[PDB]
Amino acid sequence: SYHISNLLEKMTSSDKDFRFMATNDLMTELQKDDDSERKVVKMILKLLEDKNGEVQNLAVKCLGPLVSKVKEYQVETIVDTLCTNMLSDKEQLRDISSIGLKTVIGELAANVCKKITGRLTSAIAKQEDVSVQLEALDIMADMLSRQGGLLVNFHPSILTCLLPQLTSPRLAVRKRTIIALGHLVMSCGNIVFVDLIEHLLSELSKNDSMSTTRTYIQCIAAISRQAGHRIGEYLEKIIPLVVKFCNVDDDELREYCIQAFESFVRRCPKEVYPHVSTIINICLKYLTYDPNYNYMSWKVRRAAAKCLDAVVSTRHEMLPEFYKTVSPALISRFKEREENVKADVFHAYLSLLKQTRTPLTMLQSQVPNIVKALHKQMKEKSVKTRQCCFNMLTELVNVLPGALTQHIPVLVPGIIFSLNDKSSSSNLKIDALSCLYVILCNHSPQVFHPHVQALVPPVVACVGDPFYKITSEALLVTQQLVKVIRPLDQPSSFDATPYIKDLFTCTIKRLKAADIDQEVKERAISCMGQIICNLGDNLGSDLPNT
Amino acid sequence: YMKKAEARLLEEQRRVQVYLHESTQDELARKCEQVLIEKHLEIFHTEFQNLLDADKNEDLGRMYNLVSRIQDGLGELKKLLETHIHNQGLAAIEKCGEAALNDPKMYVQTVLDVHKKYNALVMSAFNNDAGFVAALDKACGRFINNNAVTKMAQSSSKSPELLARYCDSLLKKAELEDTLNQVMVVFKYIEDKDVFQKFYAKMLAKRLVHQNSASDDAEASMISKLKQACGFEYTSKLQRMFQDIGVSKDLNEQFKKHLTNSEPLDLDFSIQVLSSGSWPFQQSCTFALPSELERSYQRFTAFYASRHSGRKLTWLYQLSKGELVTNCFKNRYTLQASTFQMAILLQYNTEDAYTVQQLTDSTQIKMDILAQVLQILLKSKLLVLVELKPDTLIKLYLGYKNKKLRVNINVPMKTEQKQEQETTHKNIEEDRKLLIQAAIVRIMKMRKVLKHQQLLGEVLTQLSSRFKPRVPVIKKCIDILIEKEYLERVDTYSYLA
Amino acid sequence: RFEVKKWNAVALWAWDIVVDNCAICRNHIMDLCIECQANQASATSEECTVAWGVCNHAFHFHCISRWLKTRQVCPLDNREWEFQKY
Ligand SMILES: [Zn+2]
Ligand SMILES: [Zn+2]
Ligand SMILES: [Zn+2]
Repeated sequence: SYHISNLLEKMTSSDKDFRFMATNDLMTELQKDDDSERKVVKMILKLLEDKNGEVQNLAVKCLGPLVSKVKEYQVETIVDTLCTNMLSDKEQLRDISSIGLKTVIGELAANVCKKITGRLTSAIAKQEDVSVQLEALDIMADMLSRQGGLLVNFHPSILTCLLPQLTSPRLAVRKRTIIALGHLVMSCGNIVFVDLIEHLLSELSKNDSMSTTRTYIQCIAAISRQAGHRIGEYLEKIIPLVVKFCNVDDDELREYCIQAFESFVRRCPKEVYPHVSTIINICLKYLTYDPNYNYMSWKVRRAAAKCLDAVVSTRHEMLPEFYKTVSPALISRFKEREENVKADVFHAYLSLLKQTRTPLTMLQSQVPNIVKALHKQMKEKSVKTRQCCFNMLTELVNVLPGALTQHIPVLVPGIIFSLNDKSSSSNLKIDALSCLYVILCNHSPQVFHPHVQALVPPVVACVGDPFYKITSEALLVTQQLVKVIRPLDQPSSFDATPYIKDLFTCTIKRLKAADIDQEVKERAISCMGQIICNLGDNLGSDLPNT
Repeated sequence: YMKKAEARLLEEQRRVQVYLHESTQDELARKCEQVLIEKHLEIFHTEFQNLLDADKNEDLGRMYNLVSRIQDGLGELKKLLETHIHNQGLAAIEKCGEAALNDPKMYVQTVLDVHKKYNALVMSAFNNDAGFVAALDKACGRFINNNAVTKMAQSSSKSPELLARYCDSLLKKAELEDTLNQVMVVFKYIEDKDVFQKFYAKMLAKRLVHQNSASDDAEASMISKLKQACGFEYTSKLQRMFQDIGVSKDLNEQFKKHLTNSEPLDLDFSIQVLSSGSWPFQQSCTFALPSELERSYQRFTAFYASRHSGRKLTWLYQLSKGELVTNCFKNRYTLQASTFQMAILLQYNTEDAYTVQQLTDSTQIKMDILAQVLQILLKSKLLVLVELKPDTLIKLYLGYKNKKLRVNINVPMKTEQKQEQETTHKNIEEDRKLLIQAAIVRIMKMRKVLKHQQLLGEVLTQLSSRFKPRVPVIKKCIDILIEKEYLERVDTYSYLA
Repeated sequence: RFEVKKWNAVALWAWDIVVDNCAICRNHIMDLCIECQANQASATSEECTVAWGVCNHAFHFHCISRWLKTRQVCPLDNREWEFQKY
């Protein structure tokens, strides 16, 4: 009682520090009387307009704890004054009160939401001023996001005002309206969703302008993303209209409708089954769409590549058709001029291979084409393009253990080139070594015998790199190389004498360092054990010391 | 074995409900859970790390489901996950190398990928439990502030600088909103946010002055997000710049309309008038304004004198740029250059050769900047005669052109970026001391007598949002206020009014 | 020969009521304070920098800090004083 009065008196001290500390003390007390509550509430509202900024910040942060403790009636007039302050002419008051309403909604019972939405609905419709529309839309989206299922009675009222805004000249209004629509659909009744979908379809059927069709297609994509299963029953009418729109000359319009297809393919799998063939055909036909260059429209190629990935990653039961029709296209499109599209097509084909884990014979039939494309693609200067080829090879070998038996002569120089290139970074070297390890592990030893002379020097050089991550992979590869040069379970006519010293000398330095990391030591011990086990006889006086 | 145990547990419930008494349900369940799970916790902990190394989400989910039935059995998994995420983040940053120190995009994207992968893993496999998201937050906060990049810079303030430099690259000249949201997600784990704020303001000033913004909607979106992230003072400090730009647009339009009354200007002229206090720019060096530009200077000075009598202007010649057209070349081409380059290029039109020492007096440009801009000119291959010699003569290289119709020779200076970063880093350090002094003054104002530890705690809890003060600097601030007579000692301090 | 077509210039405005000097102490704004000059060099002299305000009035940091101990009003200016730059 007496303590609060002194703070209330010091909040008008006409000095910055006293006001700051009084507000801080009140905020601390609230976190840890009927007549006193009203005075505190009025003072916080008055401090919202203080000249100093720190006092304003404290006043805003005080609104959070304040509403929890004080009675419900006071919250009503707090909401009233903040909502009134939004529509005030002063520019700074709107901004300072918007944060207050967002905090009040965050730290929040059912009556205050009804009080807020009444003002918000009228505020959104004001076509003359755009700032009020933007902030009101943000606040309403926040209100619907959290504790938005309570306002069951106001859903038609909210939707009656949002739909006009989708034709606003300002593009920000449309973008902020779509989010509010999605959050509304996230939790609403069945009657309102039918009206929304019917309105969108009716608007699309009578296309007034190019910019309008884009907005409704984006709205359909967003509602499909959030609602998901609820829109599956209406796909039978959505798909044919969007397919007809996809043929329009506008480059931008194509990307949005392809993304719309992707949402239907991914979010709702059951209802989209009949139209998968049409979606795949459209994506394939637009995957090669470059209307300028022959051997500003890379967005449509990216969209097609991503939609193909979405289709492949979900439908397990379509592998025979996949390797029949989509596999040759992606392999043929490994020569994309833009790096971004090439990454997308590589990711799509990797998704296909991961799904493949009969498909196997079809994949083995297509292996030569993959090798032919990758042979050209491994000579590129860019690190990122080369880095995807190794991830391609690793997955291909993992799915089919003996896939690359016939192409080692053409695949080895590509790895060797990346291993000793100066421009190559650490990530490229690590991936190349990892690919080489997997290739060596999953193939017969007799294949690599001609190429041991080529493989040994770069690997030995990679064991001595200053970065220890490369050294660990080099030691791991050296172990398998030791197993390959002289296997102990099968007869071999290969002569391994020249490379014995080359491997031993590089391994022993890492074995006896006493300053290297844990991983390098733990791999050096393992590699030296294998060296001794397989080729220890040729070692001379070094073995007793080792 | 997890599958087998999960099947056996359900079979036991079926059995006890079907043909036993209902009072055995608790005992049978407890005994079965014990013998099946609690005795193999060491093997489960060993398998957890291997499942983490080779990404196997369903196995991790089944392990979480099984071990969640044991009292205080989830503790070790949280620690293992925290250590794994911290090591993965450090390793991912380390593999980037020395390039991350000067490439914001790579550095930010690596952290974003590391965060996104394990956030998805926690949301999917661990059923979005509070304990696991706490471990993820701790690991992210650990490896964002301290990593290999910060060791090279010898300070933990490099991460906010790189984030602010990534935002500027994003916002310079549909999916952008998502990456901006990701940036705001990363910004939560930064200890030193004032470093981010100062750099963001300093680069937004450059974007606004030079008119090289992508779109105003993205700027508004960033302002809105920073409103929820940061406080209100910073937002108003940023809004003052936009208000000044808006005022300057109207002033320029009014001057353009009024200019037609007299003889029109021979050259296109636009002006950006900014308040000195709000904007971060500094005063220009001494300069001899070229004769070709004197009329526009005088006319605007006279006009702004009439519009506002009280105010006085202060021109900045290190941020003013223009366009030039040449007829002495093989083919007429228009080029874009700064005011200094114009002055040291319009100096000679018919004259072919000049000495750098001799030409210095005419332009009055300081030697340090003059040499550094001469390297920029010479590298453009438009001028010809690697250290400097004051007696060197520079002669125009006639008959030289470029493939493009127009050439932009306004290239950032080699050392300017490093000097700007160093100066900003020093200003941040000075501002920290000033804020600490102000906080101590306020605390002494409110409370007449206080102890050392209580004062330190109050300062730390007041300033914790922006940065974490060090203990020695607070004591140094107390000492400097001792000399300034704000407070005097009586381990206990007292305000002297 | 060269010709100029377009020129974009940037300028900053400030109150001219000052002679580029502090008002509390009649010294040039870039120079040190009266207290700083009279006293010997110390840690206090290291922290001497011009400070602006929202009202765009410029004084020495030490001068305005001394002035604000008793009053809360800008010298040339009847509005309340707030800090915005150093
Ligand atoms: Zn002074
Ligand atoms: Zn001074
Ligand atoms: Zn003033």
